[PDB]
Amino acid sequence: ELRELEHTVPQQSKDLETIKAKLKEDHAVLEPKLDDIVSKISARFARLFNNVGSAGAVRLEKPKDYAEWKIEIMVKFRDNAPLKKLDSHTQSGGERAVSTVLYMIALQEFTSAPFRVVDEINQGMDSRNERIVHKAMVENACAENTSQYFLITPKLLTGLHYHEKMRIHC
Amino acid sequence: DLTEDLAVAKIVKENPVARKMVRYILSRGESQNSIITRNKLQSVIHEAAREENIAKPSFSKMFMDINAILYNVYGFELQGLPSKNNMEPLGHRAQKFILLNNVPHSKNFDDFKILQSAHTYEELIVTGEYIGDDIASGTSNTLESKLSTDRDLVYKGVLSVILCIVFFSKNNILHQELIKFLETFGIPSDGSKIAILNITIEDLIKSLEKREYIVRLEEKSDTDGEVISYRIGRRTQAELGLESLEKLVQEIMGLEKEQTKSLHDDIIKSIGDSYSI
Amino acid sequence: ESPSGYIKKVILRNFMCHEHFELELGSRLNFIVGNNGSGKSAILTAITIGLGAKASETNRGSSLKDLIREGCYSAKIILHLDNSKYGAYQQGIFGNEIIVERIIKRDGPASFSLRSENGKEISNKKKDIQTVVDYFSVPVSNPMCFLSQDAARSFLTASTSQDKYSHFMKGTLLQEITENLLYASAIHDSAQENMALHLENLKSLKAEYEDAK
Amino acid sequence: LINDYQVSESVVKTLVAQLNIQLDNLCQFLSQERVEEFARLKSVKLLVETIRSIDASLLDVLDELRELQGNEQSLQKDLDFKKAKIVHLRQESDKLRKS
Amino acid sequence: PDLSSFQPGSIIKIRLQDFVTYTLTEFNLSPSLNMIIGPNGSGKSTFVCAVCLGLAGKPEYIGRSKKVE
Amino acid sequence: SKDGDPQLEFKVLQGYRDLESEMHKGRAQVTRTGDIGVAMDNLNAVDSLFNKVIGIKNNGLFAHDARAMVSISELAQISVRNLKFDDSRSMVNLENIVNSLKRYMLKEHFKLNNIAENRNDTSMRHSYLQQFSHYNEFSQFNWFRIGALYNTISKNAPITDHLMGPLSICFKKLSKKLGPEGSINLFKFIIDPNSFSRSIENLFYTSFLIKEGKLLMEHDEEGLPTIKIKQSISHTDSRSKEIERQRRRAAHQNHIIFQMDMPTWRKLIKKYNITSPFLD
Amino acid sequence: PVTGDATAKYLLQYILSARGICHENALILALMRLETDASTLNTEWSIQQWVDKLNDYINAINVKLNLLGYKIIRINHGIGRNAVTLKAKQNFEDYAVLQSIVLPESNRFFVYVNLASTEETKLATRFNQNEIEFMKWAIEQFMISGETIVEGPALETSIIVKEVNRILVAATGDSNLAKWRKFSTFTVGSTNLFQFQELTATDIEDLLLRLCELKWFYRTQEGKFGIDLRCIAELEEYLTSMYNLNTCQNCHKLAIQGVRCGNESCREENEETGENSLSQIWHVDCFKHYITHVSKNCDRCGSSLITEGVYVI
Amino acid sequence: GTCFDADMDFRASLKVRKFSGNLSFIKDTKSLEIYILTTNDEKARNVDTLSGGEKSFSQMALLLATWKPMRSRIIALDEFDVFMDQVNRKIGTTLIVKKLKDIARTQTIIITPQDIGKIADIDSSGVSIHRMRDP
Repeated sequence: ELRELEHTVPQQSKDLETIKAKLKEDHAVLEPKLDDIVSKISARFARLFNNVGSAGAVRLEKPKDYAEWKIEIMVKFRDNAPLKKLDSHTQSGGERAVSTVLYMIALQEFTSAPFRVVDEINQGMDSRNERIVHKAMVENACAENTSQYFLITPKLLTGLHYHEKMRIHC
Repeated sequence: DLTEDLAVAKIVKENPVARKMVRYILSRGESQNSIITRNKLQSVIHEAAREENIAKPSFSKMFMDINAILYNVYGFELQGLPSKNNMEPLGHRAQKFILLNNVPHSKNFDDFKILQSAHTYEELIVTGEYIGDDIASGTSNTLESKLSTDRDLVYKGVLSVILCIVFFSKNNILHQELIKFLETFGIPSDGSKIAILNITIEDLIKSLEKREYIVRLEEKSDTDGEVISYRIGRRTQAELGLESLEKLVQEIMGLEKEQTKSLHDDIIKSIGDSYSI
Repeated sequence: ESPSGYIKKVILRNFMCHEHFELELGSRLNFIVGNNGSGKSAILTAITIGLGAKASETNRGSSLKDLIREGCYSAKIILHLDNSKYGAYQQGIFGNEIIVERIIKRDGPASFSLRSENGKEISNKKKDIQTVVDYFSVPVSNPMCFLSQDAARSFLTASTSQDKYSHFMKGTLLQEITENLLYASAIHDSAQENMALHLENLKSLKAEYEDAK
Repeated sequence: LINDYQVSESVVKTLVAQLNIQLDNLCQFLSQERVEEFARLKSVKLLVETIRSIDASLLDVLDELRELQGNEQSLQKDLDFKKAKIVHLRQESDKLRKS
Repeated sequence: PDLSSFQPGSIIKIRLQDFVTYTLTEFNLSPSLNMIIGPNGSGKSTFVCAVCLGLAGKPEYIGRSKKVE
Repeated sequence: SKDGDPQLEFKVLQGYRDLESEMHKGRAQVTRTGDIGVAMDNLNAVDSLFNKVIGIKNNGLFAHDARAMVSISELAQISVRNLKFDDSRSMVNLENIVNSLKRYMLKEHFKLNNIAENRNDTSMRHSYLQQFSHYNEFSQFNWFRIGALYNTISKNAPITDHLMGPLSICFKKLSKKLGPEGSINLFKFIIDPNSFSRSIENLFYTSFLIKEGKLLMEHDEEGLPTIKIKQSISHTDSRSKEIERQRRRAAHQNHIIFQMDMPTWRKLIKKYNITSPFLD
Repeated sequence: PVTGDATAKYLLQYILSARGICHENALILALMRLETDASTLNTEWSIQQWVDKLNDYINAINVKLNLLGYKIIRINHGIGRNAVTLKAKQNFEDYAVLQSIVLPESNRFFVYVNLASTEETKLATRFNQNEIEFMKWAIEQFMISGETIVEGPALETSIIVKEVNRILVAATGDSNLAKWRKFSTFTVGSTNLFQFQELTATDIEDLLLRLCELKWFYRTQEGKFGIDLRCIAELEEYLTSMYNLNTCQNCHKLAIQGVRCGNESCREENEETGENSLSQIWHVDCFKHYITHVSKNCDRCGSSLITEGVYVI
Repeated sequence: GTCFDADMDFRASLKVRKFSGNLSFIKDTKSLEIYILTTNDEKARNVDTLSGGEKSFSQMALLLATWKPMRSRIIALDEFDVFMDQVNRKIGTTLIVKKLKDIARTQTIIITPQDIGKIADIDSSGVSIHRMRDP
């Protein structure tokens, strides 16, 4: 039976080496696309936090196993508080909603769908953050061939920054 | 002291290019604790000679003058790395050099500095924290502390523990063996970033083998696949002397000084074929 | 008839939500109507702290310093439970009501206090308060014993087969006993391979034992 | 009324899915409850959502490499078994001396 | 208007009749930016329900209504 | 209900709670003396307690049982390897080497838990290493010791940082141009001849002005909102405007459900004497 | 060369192992250990001769470093006399080598520095050109944000305000107008430095962490980034040639902390920024020496102590 | 035993809304299937085909069946989510009150942001409602 096993081991060994080679080649050809994707999204992240004035970071975690490939969102809203993970323990629901809406508007240019639909953001939060987000989207939408964006605010505020591309409607 | 110091002032005033090259070597060796090769030395000395329009002097005399300067001003000495294929140290013939002092070590300063470092460590990582933006108080380093990096010190500790592991591994350790060693020590190898090192284990070991502190051996076969062994670099052999490793192991054991005898032979037999001497 | 150990009066001294609180709670049901800016409740955090539940399981505060009211140094929490009904815990010495008090200061560990009906202090060790809160079948190590806002809002939106099954497996101690069983099996395999290596070593020592007989 | 031809709900579903716009996609439509759900999402499901938003080919290659990683792990157990078989071959050499 | 200005899948005209509370909806959409800024209960929920039911999606997903009726 | 009387659960809970502490305090003695009979008595007591539990369900003690059994198993499997390979000769293998290398307990037990482990129990110099194999995490050993020891007494490498060498080498402008004292009605932007789609522009922006908190405006008997151009504070800080908006929102807000398609809309232009739209 | 050059190299190595910066007490105890490691023990020696021979050895090695190119520059500290050591655990270690290790006055430090400005030998110490320009822009933002136009009555209390109030009540105890409403904060840009264009956020944030733990930037109890003593000792003329910075009444002392009022009688208007940009600037130690000596009134054409006492963060 | 207790508590809670249901626990695929009878269906169907209010009712019943085997004397619930409709939230609150006021071996501390003293009756024994000062 061990001679039969000697008969059966060569094909299994060549299968092992071929599978290892195809694994390493697939990882090598997959690294650049995910690398450029995460670099672009981190650049947009930094740009939008420069526009709003707050602080935050995003890094891609690459463990040895690809099953646990995770992406982290490190936002630092408070000056005294250090860098913290996006969770309900560090910040309240308002900062979490702000992070979610900025992450949504960040992936707008990469998505093939034209319009972005969001609503119910000013629920018990300061409208200054939403006004800054709207003015940043306006400043980013001055170029030609920009993705459509639908913004619905539960409340309004006067004395804000307006543009020539906005129109009041019901 | 005035007679020896005045002699250095005469050989320094004779050629400022000597000062230039010795300060360049000092900077290149102290900025990233890196190595210097011979060809780089000839290139920089030729650049200095062409800049200061002075004919190139000899090599042995220049090396001796640089050694004397760095030994009388800072106490260091540019030690040459012996060749691997050939193996008397090649002072003016080796292709790799490294700066290192040749001073007899003290016996109380180490204890005081490690006691101060322990007094600090009692405050650095309280409740599994780290100083910096996490700690409210801004004077995290207490404005005075003999650690100076707070990042490379644990790196040197990991380097030393790896050196001891390979030493007691008959100078031949397997990749899986060191992986499981780091696992049982507590450092994971699943790819997560270390909270203090801020780097993975594979990047750490590749930067270490790039730093010439460990030499890798690759062997190809049919039933073993890709086996990788690790060897001790020549830089470690030139840095860690016999008395140095003896003091290291006697501090690691933490026993009395009366039992120090009969242990040198045990250490020699446990390190295996690690020194060419 | 209702057993003893139920809450009767709740008071909060120098707390973030209510620095001066006072309310009465019934034995059958207790209803509280009000609004709070923070996610934590007004009496849930203080009750969980006084009963012995750690702040890590409640996920309300990252540290113990934030739970202290700003402007003060110590946070005093007092609890009153009745023992006049069936199921009393030493009603003769502790009176008809057992009063437990916990003080959380800025520096040093938190302080405790065990008061009787008259208000005198008996002991200070945590074992006594743990025993008196465990005697009434009140487990503080179970996060489902006190339903928080995050757990409720995460369980209510889990109306599908797989998520419902995972939540049921993640009940009071079902997840704990299942993970304990799988860890026991894993350590059993590791122990059996270690004992196989030890059996190889013993076979070597027995081949050497043929020289000892 | 598409190209003067009566259709059903499935036709509208595939038509709107072909135009890269959907309602189940969490990067195209957001609401209060949906924002609150996305805020508490794990990182792995966030990555799945992002790769669903950008390109499905990422999903295909990811599941391919995941199943191939499972396969190579099973083959790692198989090579541990063949190492045990090599130890058994040493035992068989001892038994050959016995024979 | 323009070919490249309108991304694939964009809607231009809005026509809602006998569906919303207003029952006469003619919204003008622009490729630059479109916003709906108003008070609560003015009809924003009805508008988002109309534009998500135009996709013929599941009514239980939004949670506003049980059935289409 | 006799089945599951709380005294039995309380007794077994106290038994587990002090048995785990006894095990945690006696693991050091078990490792030192090398006698596993303590673990055998613990296992026998655990089996007896489980036998008394048989008949009534109790899931609280299962975690403690798992912890006790895993601790006993790991302690046995570590003490077997750490034991002397010979009766007299104490073999100093790599396990003893890594034990003596990871024997620093300056903070993880001396300062983190404020407990001082005992130091009393050639061949006998082996029982002081089994009680240092319960890390389960990397932030317990004092790597800082072996770090500071390097480059100072063993490697004596000059670590000097170089100095800073390379460093040493639309509606807002319209309202402004209209004037702050000038007041324009809300029904003036909607009336536009030859166009029946511009009447849905301003009715969604000037819905209510009391929420803005400018001043106390008179409630109209008809129900139409009012607006007056007044100065508004603008600050860079978000909280400075947030508190102001919250204190201005404390006033009462009328919630009327009035809505209509402008009946007799031509009567507005009779008094507003305007033909061109104000907005550009 | 057996004891003199040996102890000189020892103290140089000990001062280099601490990133150049080292306490006077630390060097004093190091020299105590060196002299105890000698042939005989010196017990009948007081602190004055010890610090005298310490300064003598520092000069004897500084002349050598100047002959080589480097220099050991000794400067004072901004924090007052009895507050520099009262931070935390004055003496880490008892196990004292001598029978008594005390020092009442310890305010002078030492920093490794050179005199060459070009330095064609060095190209990159630990960072490439991008991070070099980033650090240059950070230093520029720190320097341009030193002056302020308006401050609040918040009266933030971390380190310096309590020390200056103690010094004031020790000199003249009134506690009436010490709480000035105007400040002069040089440490600005905690979250403002996050605004960067060509790089990401994690790299700049952990590089700033490495910088402040490499003894190049200091923070406060609130977390306000600042320029520590190492840079102000290294960039002696680089902080004055590029931008006009005034010094105290001494030869040349770059003042970042201390006292500064410049209410209305500022210096010359050669530049747009005022608030005593040419002269009339004192440290906390300099202010204490001034208020404890003759001429209590300020030399800026008349200035009473009532309007003075402005904190310099 | 816990599955049997959960099933009996589920059927006892569903008998209040004149509905019938059962449980089905399987460990092969780690999935839980719940069958709920609608008003006029003559057959118990899965909760996935039910309405939002019925889904919230089934979730509350599952939570009650999971918490029932515990003998904890004092529990607490604060800031319940409002994803369900008000017409269903009212019925759920009345069901919770009727289920928690019958047994006296367990005391509950319910914290509700909305008003319960106005929509629910007071003469019902075993119900204590308290309010504080509005900030």
